[PDB]
Amino acid sequence: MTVGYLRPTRILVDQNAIYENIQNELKHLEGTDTVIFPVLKANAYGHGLIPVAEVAQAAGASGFCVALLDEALALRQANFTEPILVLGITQPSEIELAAANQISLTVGSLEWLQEAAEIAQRVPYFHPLHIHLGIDSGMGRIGFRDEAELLAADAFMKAHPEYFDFEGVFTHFATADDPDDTYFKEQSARFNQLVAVLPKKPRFVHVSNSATSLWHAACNGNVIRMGISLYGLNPSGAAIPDLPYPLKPALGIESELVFVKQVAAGSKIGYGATYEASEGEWIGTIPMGYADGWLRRMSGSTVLVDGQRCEIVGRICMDQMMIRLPKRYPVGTKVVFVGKSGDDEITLQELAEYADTIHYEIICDLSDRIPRVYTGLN
Amino acid sequence: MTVGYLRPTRILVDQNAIYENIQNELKHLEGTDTVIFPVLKANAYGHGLIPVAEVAQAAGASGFCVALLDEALALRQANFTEPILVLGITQPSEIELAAANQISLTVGSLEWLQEAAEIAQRVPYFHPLHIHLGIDSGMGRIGFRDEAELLAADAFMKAHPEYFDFEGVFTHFATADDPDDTYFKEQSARFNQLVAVLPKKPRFVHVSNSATSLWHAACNGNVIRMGISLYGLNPSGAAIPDLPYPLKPALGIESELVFVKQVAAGSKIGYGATYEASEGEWIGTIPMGYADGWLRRMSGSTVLVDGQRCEIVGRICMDQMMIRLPKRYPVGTKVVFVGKSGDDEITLQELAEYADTIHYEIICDLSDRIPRVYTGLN
Repeated sequence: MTVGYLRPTRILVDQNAIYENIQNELKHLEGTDTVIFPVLKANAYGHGLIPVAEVAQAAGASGFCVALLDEALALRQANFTEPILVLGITQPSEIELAAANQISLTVGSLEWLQEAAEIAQRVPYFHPLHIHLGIDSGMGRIGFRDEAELLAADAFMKAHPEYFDFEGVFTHFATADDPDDTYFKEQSARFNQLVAVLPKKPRFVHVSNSATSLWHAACNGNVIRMGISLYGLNPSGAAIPDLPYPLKPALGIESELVFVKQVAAGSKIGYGATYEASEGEWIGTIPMGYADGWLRRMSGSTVLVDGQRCEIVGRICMDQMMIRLPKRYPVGTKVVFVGKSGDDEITLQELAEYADTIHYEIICDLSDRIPRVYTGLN
Repeated sequence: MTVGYLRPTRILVDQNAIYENIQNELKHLEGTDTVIFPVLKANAYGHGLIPVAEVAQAAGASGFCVALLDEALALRQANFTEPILVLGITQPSEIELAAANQISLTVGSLEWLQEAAEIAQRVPYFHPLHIHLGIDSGMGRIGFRDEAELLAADAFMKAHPEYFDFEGVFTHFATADDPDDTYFKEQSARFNQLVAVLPKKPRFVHVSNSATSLWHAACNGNVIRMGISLYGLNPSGAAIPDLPYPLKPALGIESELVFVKQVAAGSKIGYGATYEASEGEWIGTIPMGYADGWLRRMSGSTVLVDGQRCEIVGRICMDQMMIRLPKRYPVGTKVVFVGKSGDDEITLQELAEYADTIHYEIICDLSDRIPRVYTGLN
């Protein structure tokens, strides 16, 4: 958890980009009453929980979504007072913490409510929990999967208003970013069938991740759980290239050369001696490694130095890596991992493709050992 | 950086294991004057910088190695007073911080020393830096590669004792964990050749990572930079199971089921609907995802529940994943990712093999969102 402020490896977060992305979605929503609850789980997708919450609030966020009770508590402790929804399951033993901090909880079973009521009944002066019922419409993760148990949960909260405030109902789509919308339409029809058994809807009815808001807006309820698009990234990677408005990428990554040398032919570079240089090759060393989240699978990809693509050669080490340079550069020369250099640019999508993963994972894997530097809001 | 204390996902760190590992290497070293500087970079290989420093101190550590000046400063701020060596390059502009905190610095070029002296000359009351010259004997990472520059660096420090204390000289091996020792002996001969031309050796002369101390102990200098083996893990993965003393793995990983359901045939699970269930399959949901460092590449591997293997099915999500259960289990049932369950066990080496990487990366990629729980010392 030590932050490497003195090391010249940095994550750059453009808060103006985040502000514009959110404002564009608000514009996209005009003519409805739909509000935006930015999704800030996983340290705001690696961008930094509190700084992203600050700009999101300035940009017009009406509430927040997180993965864990601990993340919601962290927002409350930073003096945010908006509604906060924990999207994962919180065990019933923690309901007193949630109720005392007005944290809204996702509930996917009648059993959870029964257990929570047994606990709450023993708490003097208990104040009601704000509950969102999670409906599993085909993601298979958490939530109710039939009408009967859903209505039983609805009835149980009505029987115990001293413990439960039915605040929301929601589902999540597995394929809203798929060029084939067959399964999305199946899930949307299934959610609509299931929520139809509720005699009265709660104040929040929501289904939309970024992809749903971007490409299936007619299916929006009255909250957008805006995640990846807030950070300026296409939810689909490249599968659905066209967007209803432009996304401005918020995150860049930079470092510097800390060592530069020229080597003779056959010189072995890195662990396992897996790379052998050519004659007169220039090798640059960079203080970034797999402990920072630049995993060994990134060997053979390129960084940008002075507008030139430079291959990562040999094995990536825990804290350092080596690149092939086209000529001698001074120690301290900027290296661009993500972002623009010269007339070129390395995107998170292109890195995700090289790593055989998705950009969500690239940014979420960035270690807190790398300091985040923010533009501030113009 | 928000730690998930309320989530039932935890890393278990056995400090007694670390103590025994260090004590076994100390016994392995008896009859020499060699001391151990445990390597604590990357938050002590994901185990926790300060708790591992505390037990390593209790077990007989004489000093510490880290990757970054920031990590060394964190150790000083936790009131550790032993020598601390930064193994990576620290840029010359930070020498006042290293000098004011008695942090020893790796230096790999005469140019670094020249730039450092220009800075230090402008500092009233400057106190000398403790320098280790890093020699590149064939790793190709950082360090001197020729006799002339090394001797020029030695003479330059002697011209400026107000700024520099020549405290150590070292190299690092690329293939000390290789059953073939050919390149290892080439590096060792090359280092011995370069150090032989120093007019006088400094107080620390060191070459040894874990693999060197385990399988090439005759080549030890007077300090062991003990890394992975301190954490109970074989430096070679599975390439060299033959060890001089047993290693006790220090790290386990455990979670709980937060949701359990039985699904109909054809039910699709996870993002992209990539897994289709068979009739009556039991699906468990676990609050662990790729944002915690259980990356998407782990889909299809197994966890242990109640002594039985359970496949991670479908895509792993940012904060959650789904497994196939052999039968219904209660919510709250323990899940073992690393460690023992029943008559079975999952090791970090097995998981690294599944992930096409090394166990070093698995442990360094564990997010701080997972709390570490420590046994303490008997």
